Amino acid sequence: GELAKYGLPGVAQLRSRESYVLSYDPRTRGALWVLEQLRPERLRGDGDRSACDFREDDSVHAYHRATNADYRGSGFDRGALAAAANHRWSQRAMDDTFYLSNVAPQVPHLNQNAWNNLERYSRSLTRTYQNVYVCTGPLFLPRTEADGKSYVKYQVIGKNHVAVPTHFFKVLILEAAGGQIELRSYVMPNAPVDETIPLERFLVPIESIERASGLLFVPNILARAG
Amino acid sequence: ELAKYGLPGVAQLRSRESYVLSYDPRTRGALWVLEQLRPERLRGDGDRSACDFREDDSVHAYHRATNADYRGSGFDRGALAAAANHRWSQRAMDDTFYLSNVAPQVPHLNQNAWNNLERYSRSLTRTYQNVYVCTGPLFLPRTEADGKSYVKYQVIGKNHVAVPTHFFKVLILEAAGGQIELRSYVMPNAPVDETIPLERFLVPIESIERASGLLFVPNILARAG
Ligand SMILES: [Cl-]
Ligand SMILES: [Cl-]
Ligand SMILES: [Cl-]
Ligand SMILES: [Cl-]
Ligand SMILES: [Cl-]
Ligand SMILES: [Cl-]
Ligand SMILES: [Cl-]
Ligand SMILES: [Cl-]
Ligand SMILES: [Cl-]
Ligand SMILES: [Cl-]
Ligand SMILES: [Cl-]
Ligand SMILES: [Mg+2]
Ligand SMILES: [Mg+2]
Repeated sequence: GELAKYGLPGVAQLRSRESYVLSYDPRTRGALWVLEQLRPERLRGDGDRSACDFREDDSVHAYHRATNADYRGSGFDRGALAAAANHRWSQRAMDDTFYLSNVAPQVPHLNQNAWNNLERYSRSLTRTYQNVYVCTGPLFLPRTEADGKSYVKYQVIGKNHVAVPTHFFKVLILEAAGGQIELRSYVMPNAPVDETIPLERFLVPIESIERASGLLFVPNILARAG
Repeated sequence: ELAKYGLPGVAQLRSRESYVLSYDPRTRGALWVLEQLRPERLRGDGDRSACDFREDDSVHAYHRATNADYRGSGFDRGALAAAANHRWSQRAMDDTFYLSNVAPQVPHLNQNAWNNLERYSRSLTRTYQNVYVCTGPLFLPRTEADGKSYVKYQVIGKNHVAVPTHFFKVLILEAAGGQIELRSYVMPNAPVDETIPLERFLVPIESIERASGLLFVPNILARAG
């Protein structure tokens, strides 16, 4: 009827970029998830860019838009979700990974070491799988406190209150030569992670990522396999 | 072929008989619930026992608040679209008892100041042609002794249902001629003193928009044109 006469206050904010598609959460001022399709034939190239040349996303309303000022002085890196080095195959592809809508505040040690390693390993799977789908996003995990109750606590940085994830997830969909598809899901804390711990140790059941993140992967995958 | 395996997280709009809702599976709660109150719809024989809430089976069980999440938590199942807005139809009233329409609410707040705000909003149908009501949770930051800002909120039950720190209610007041007035309230999820006049909880709509991630004024301006 006439219920939506004045519109709806919010709807899904999908963004298609050259290198990824993301879903944006204006409450946290960051993406819910970012989706990439890596493959060996559309991976390497001449693209390059300064490691620090990130840009705020003018397609996001200013009330809900993360800025470089939000990160300045916070002690966090602008941690990209869709990695720049996945997309040197075109300058525009690589540039799009520097929208702040594709980054979250990331402990610098993590960004530089164990997360970097995981991104590098993910890229390397294109040498032995036809396609490597990568879905990357934040987590805000509850913890139990000494009063016996459970709470979600996270920092928010800058005037725009950009949320600092407690953890990050990364889901790989590995398309092997002809048909057979394999699923690998990792979680790391937003913390200095020992770079020598084997990445295997950070695998988790996909369902626990689904539960915590509010997202669903397995049903879409079973649906595609039919 | 980027979407070959679908997208893992898109808007969960739900249309019910009494309201439209947008759902957050992360917090296991609505982002907002939108109603249109009119004087006829207040009246009706609809009734329902005050505690008869049902889990929403249109929500994946991983992300679905249940009655057991609330049991023993010390919080009420605080409805967002109020049952009493919808006595005009038993089905309309029934739909307000889906848990997707509720958030953990301090019992005192649900019973007193929030109830009063709901009764007041209902009463504006006597003097406005339409009363639109958008209700939802807030999770507002706080500044700790280190000068940094954090969001902290409890989660209750096995399904970790988020306990909002505050609630917002936006009224769109539509007169015939002279037209549209906007009025927006915020209350902490706390035992608010019921003698505090409701007007003292008015906040600028921009502050709700900033904190909630939602936009109201752009849509309001577009319809005026
Ligand atoms: Cl910029
Ligand atoms: Cl940085
Ligand atoms: Cl990179
Ligand atoms: Cl604390
Ligand atoms: Cl944090
Ligand atoms: Cl595509
Ligand atoms: Cl039930
Ligand atoms: Cl049951
Ligand atoms: Cl209750
Ligand atoms: Cl009621
Ligand atoms: Cl506020
Ligand atoms: Mg990085
Ligand atoms: Mg109530």
